[PDB]
Amino acid sequence: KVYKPEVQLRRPNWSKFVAEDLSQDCFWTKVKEDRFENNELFAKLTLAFSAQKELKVLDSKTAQNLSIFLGSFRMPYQEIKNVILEVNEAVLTESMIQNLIKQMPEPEQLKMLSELKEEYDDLAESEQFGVVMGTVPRLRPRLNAILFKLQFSEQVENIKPEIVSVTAACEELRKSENFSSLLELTLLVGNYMNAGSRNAGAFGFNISFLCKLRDTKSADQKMTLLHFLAELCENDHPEVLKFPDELAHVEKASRVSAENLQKSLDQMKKQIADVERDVQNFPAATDEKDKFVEKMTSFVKDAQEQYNKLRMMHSNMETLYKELGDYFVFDPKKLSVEEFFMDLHNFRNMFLQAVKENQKRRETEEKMRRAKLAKEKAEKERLEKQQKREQLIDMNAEGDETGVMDSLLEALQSGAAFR
Amino acid sequence: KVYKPEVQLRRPNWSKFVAEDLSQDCFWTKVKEDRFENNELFAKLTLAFSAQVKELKVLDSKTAQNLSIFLGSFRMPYQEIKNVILEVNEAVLTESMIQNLIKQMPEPEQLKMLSELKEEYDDLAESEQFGVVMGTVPRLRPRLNAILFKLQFSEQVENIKPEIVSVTAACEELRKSENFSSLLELTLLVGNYMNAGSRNAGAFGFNISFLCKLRDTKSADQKMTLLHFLAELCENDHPEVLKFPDELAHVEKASRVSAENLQKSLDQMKKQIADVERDVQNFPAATDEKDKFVEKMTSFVKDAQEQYNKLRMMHSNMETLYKELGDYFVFDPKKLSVEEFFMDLHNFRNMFLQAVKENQKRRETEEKMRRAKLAKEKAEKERLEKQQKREQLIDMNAEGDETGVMDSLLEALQSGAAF
Amino acid sequence: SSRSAMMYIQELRSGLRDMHLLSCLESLRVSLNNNPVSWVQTFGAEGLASLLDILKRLHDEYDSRNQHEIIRCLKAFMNNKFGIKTMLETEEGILLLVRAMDPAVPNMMIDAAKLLSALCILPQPEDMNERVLEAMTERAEMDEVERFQPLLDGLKSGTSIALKVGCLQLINALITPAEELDFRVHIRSELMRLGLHQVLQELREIENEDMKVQLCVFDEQGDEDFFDLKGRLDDIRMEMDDFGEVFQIILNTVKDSKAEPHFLSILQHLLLVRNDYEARPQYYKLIEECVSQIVLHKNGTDPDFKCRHLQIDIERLVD
Amino acid sequence: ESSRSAMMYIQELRSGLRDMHLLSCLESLRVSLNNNPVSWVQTFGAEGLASLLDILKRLHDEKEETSGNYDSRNQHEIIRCLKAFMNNKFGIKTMLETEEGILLLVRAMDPAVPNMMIDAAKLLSALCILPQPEDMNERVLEAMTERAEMDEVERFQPLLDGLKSGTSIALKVGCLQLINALITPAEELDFRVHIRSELMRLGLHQVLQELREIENEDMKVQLCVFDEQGDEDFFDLKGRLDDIRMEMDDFGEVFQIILNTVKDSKAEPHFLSILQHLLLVRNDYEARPQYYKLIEECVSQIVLHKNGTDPDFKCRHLQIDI
Ligand SMILES: OC[C@@H]1O[C@@](CO)(O[C@H]2O[C@H](CO)[C@@H](O)[C@@H](O)[C@@H]2O)[C@@H](O)[C@H]1O
Ligand SMILES: OC[C@@H]1O[C@@](CO)(O[C@H]2O[C@H](CO)[C@@H](O)[C@@H](O)[C@@H]2O)[C@@H](O)[C@H]1O
Ligand SMILES: OC[C@@H]1O[C@@](CO)(O[C@H]2O[C@H](CO)[C@@H](O)[C@@H](O)[C@@H]2O)[C@@H](O)[C@H]1O
Ligand SMILES: OC[C@@H]1O[C@@](CO)(O[C@H]2O[C@H](CO)[C@@H](O)[C@@H](O)[C@@H]2O)[C@@H](O)[C@H]1O
Repeated sequence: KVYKPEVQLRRPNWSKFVAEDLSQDCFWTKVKEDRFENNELFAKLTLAFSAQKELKVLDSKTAQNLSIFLGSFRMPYQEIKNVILEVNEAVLTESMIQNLIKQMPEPEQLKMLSELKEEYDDLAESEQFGVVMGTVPRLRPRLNAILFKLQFSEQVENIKPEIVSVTAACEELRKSENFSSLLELTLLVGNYMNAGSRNAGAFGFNISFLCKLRDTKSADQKMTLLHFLAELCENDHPEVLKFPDELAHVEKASRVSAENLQKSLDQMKKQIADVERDVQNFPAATDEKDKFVEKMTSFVKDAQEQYNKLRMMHSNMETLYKELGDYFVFDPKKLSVEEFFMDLHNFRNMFLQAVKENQKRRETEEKMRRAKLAKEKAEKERLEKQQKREQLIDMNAEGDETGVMDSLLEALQSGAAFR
Repeated sequence: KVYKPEVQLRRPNWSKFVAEDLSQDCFWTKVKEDRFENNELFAKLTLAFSAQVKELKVLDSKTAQNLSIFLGSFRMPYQEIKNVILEVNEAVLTESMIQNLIKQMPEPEQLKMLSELKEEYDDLAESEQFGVVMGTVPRLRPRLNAILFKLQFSEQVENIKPEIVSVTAACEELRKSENFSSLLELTLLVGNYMNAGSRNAGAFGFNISFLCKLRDTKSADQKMTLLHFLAELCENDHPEVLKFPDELAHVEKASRVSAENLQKSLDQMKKQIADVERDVQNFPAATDEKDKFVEKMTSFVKDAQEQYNKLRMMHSNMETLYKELGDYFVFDPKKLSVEEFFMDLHNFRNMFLQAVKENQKRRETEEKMRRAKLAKEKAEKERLEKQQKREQLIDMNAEGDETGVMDSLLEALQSGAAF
Repeated sequence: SSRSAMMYIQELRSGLRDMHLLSCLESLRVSLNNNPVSWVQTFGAEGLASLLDILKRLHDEYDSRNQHEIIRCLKAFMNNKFGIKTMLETEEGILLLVRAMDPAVPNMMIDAAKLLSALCILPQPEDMNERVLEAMTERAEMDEVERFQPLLDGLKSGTSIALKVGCLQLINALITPAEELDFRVHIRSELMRLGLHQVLQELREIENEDMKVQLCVFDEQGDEDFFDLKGRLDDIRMEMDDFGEVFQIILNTVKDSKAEPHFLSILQHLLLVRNDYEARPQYYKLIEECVSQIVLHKNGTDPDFKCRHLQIDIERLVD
Repeated sequence: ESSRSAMMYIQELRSGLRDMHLLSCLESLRVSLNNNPVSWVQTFGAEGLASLLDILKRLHDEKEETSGNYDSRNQHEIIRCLKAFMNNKFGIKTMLETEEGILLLVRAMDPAVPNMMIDAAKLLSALCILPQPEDMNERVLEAMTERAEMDEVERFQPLLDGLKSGTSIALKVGCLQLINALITPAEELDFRVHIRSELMRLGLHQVLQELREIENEDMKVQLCVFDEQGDEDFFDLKGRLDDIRMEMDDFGEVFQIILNTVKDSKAEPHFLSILQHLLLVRNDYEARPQYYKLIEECVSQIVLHKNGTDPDFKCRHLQIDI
């Protein structure tokens, strides 16, 4: 057959057969095509699956990327130049500035465009804009330093938090006596098991080993050294179970990156040094719209202020950690901060779970003892009821007995048969 | 400190700290070792974690020790063992026992070498006595070989048969399912309208492998697929089609076989009977009457080359059905394995049943939303009518010259009218 | 005439007392009952305020005649859309009307209860009934009684027909205008706890047209409510056909609530149903028919949670 | 005294005696079995017993086909013989060995012949009481059940008829006694409840009201047994509840079990309705908890019915206590 649909539908891109040679005496030959045709069918079907001037300087690629950008941006080329000189943040945005830096012609192209500032109305719209920028002295330094200022507040807050977390963790750990307790307990229990071993009488173990306690199982691998320590705490030292709460920042610290932090700070100090060097080479402003050197010196101050706060906090953070290492006896230099707080975070989580698993074990154990009790009480209750029934008639001894039935009946009459 | 427990306990193989260079002014230096000690702690803990002859003349050193252990667990007379093997006494033989003998038997050279020392028999060690006895049974290795193949024959017949049955049945279930055929015709139709005006338009059939892909053709908003659509069509206008999954009961079993492994597995039962046939034709004439080999392995080689033929039948047949299916649905039987073909179909079947199910939930959800919309309008209209009735008492806005506004209200309350 | 309306305002503000205040209010009444609306606008809000300043002074302190008279003036004052509107704009106007409902002074309460009742009826503003209710509440909180106590006291035997009828009508005026079925049931049930049911049984014996009318209004509304709640169930049956879904919903409802333990005890007791093919469905059925009488309680009231012997009838009412 | 006469009796029995002749023989036989040594009985033994029962079978069969029946005497005399024959360990054991003996005892329970029903019910009750074999009660009951299917009547009918106002105090006491003998020896609580609930559906509860008035020591004894046994069954059911509370404290796990229990049962829809109604519980912070408490009291008083019987599912009024 042949169809003709008004609306072009999405199709199954199969590989077709054609009657000619493709068919023979198969299934497909004996197929009545109208056997299923409705006009409603193709109705419902088409419903669901329907498929509804001239350039005097710039190369051809730049004039086209600007022709785009510019048509979209839409702002007096003069207004733009103004917001750049004033550094008017009332109009500036981070995105806005980055587009400018990416779209901007090269410095040479702008050089050759501000020597053509004679024939202004004669140029393509993509070079009218380029002329206007050819004015602003030290354009790219201007833009970069502006961008940095736009980004500064935000890039501080991707640093402070982490240094806070990690500092907190380091303090929390050193101050948690419930954690100290668990450690002492562990040394005790460990030193007993290691009796007569090479590991006998230890003054301490490495704190990293905590996540391995669990690996120490009983005979029937039904119990671990961690569940044991946790049950001990639960039964005889409830106070220790509270240590997971005395480490609120350990989880956040485990997620930090001491490297990215070290870099992040180091980059901020370079970016200030770069701005600082653009302010110290800057032509004295021709006109009063050029509030640059003014605003950036104000800024390069505040920036170095905040930066130095940060570098403190961070040099302090590194000291805490290095002292953690003195205190619990480990090589700070062998284990990144996060690796360390991850091991600790993992341990804490294991411990919380051990406690839980213990509680469920103890429940399952009650259940099984109580069943034993009731099932045994049952074998007694009945054995005793059976014994009372055999006190009526012993169905096995004296044969030449009569009155057996008269006995049963008197017991029944009197109540005696029932107990 | 120092302990001395009675029972070794499982321990933590931590790395220990010693007071020496290891401690300084750390956490461990300020620990009170006895702070947690009990004799009960160490009691619970000790509970949970406690830790509980004759000279060779032929045989190599290894073989001698193996036979020494085997003949020790086996424990049967070396003369008895000889008998069972000759008579083929099936009341004693086991797959297990005959696979031990083959495993432990000295090389034939080591038996020839011991068969030449049958003189010093009482002087030989156990391992070699056995060797001399077996060094006697003619063509021993072929004899144990043939004897096993017989013990196992039954079982290997029935790892071949049920698979040959499944594929055969599935092949029949398909060829004969008119409800499945229907679904194909309905698919071709829809497909054709959809492909109207493409290179695929007016197709006389599609390749049946393609079914698993129908679902890959989504609607405008990818909320609907060609497969759910086909499945709705059936639900609404052709229920029978929805029974094809039940008409294909063996398809899943067929999807799980291995053409390759049946071919190999049958061909090997061919060579195994041709290896035991010739092991009865080259066989030396029996010297004594306990040697029922040439006798029983001639009654086997007949019955075995008999069942192999019946399987070879079913198997040549089964292959024929699949080559015929290929002719009928138009696909190359040789480019696509049996199991591959039925796995594709089995998968499609599942896709179908599931599309059906998801359609229903969809329709339920469309109901719920509609009834909910009816009720939302019913209520919005309820309250507006009830509010229009409240305002027939008073319009707090019209004329203010009227006195008795409040006398009107009280006569309403008084009579019931206000209600 | 218009000169003496400005005067009233200054007489009320002069500190008249006893019978002098009285003869001034009696005249104020007739002036209001007799001069055209425009004269009342000329008495206006500032004069309303002085009635109300006095009303508050009297309540705070045989005052009866003075207070009651102020109530007759109020009725007169608010016998036109202007007065009513102005009334509503007062901060404590509706509250003082409420405080006038002293079953001690049956005739004052009767008059105040009609005004309040009329207020509940108004189309605008939205939900007058609730603002009346709010005032009833506030009074109730400062006297430390139940907000519906005064209403129930007036329904009690020795009190005049007129007061009875007036209390029931105000009750009907708080309930009937309410949009939400949940609200009506709330209030009805609150009255029932205070003893309403038993009081209605006594008023049913009295041949009195006005009383029959308020009773018929009250009953029909119970009925409509009951009927509406039967409908809630029909919906539920249509939408919650699934054990898991229903189970989870109940769970979220009762969790962290004094109802959780009970729901657990219900489920635990069901497990105790005798494991017999015939009896088990009958237990469940019977449980189900008793749960129905309890939850779909009749007449749009909660069940009496305080009765020590609750009676349940699972025989059919009509055939 | 003679040991040959036991063999003669076996022969007369099989001779086809009728009326007063068969009766005069039974009466002699009753007396022989009651006076001779147990060894005499053994000689009569099984073949004799079987001869008694073949007759009893003929008599119960001619009384189904009749209108006015002097037969009572012979049937009843056969029952008197059985007692005598079972008045020793041998006879009892021999009886239980029969294929139709317990059934024939049951069929002698006709309230219109009270003194015969009395004697036959005593023997049945004695059988229930026995320590060996196990579960004699259930075998007696199986027979009562088979009689019931043949006559097409409730298997506990004849017992309730025997308790009705008209009948002698002696017959009432005998009917209660056999009820007690069917129920009390059973080890399984559910079984005691099943049976008792069954007797109640047939009207047992009202009859009990009447019997508690009767000033009769034998009657009080049987009532006290029945009552005390009911209280003990209630006490057990209450203990199952304490067990459930201890074990099943998780909403989900209990729900899944209730479900598994009612699924594919007439009880499923009722359960769904119950849950739905809980959704309808007024949504108020004070009233909701009280609704649930009231509902829980109602469920408790239904499921833990007192006196170890089921609730009366036909009674259409309940008084929930608080
Ligand atoms: O103020 C009204 C009010 O109080 C609440 C909650 O405390 O109910 C209490 O007051 C009612 C009467 O107003 C009494 O019936 C109480 O038993 C009660 O605890 C409340 O529900 C609400 O709307
Ligand atoms: O639909 C509500 C309702 O129906 C009535 C009378 O038929 O009871 C029926 O439905 C209830 C549940 O609502 C079940 O308990 C039934 O057993 C029953 O026949 C009536 O009580 C009423 O309120
Ligand atoms: O035959 C005893 C018996 O029957 C069962 C199951 O059919 O219950 C029924 O039989 C009793 C009387 O024995 C009647 O009350 C019925 O109404 C009934 O369907 C079963 O309980 C059982 O033990
Ligand atoms: O503990 C069994 C039991 O308690 C009593 C009396 O307190 O009833 C209560 O306990 C139950 C469940 O047993 C709940 O239904 C309650 O609402 C209740 O106060 C008594 O009936 C009895 O047998």
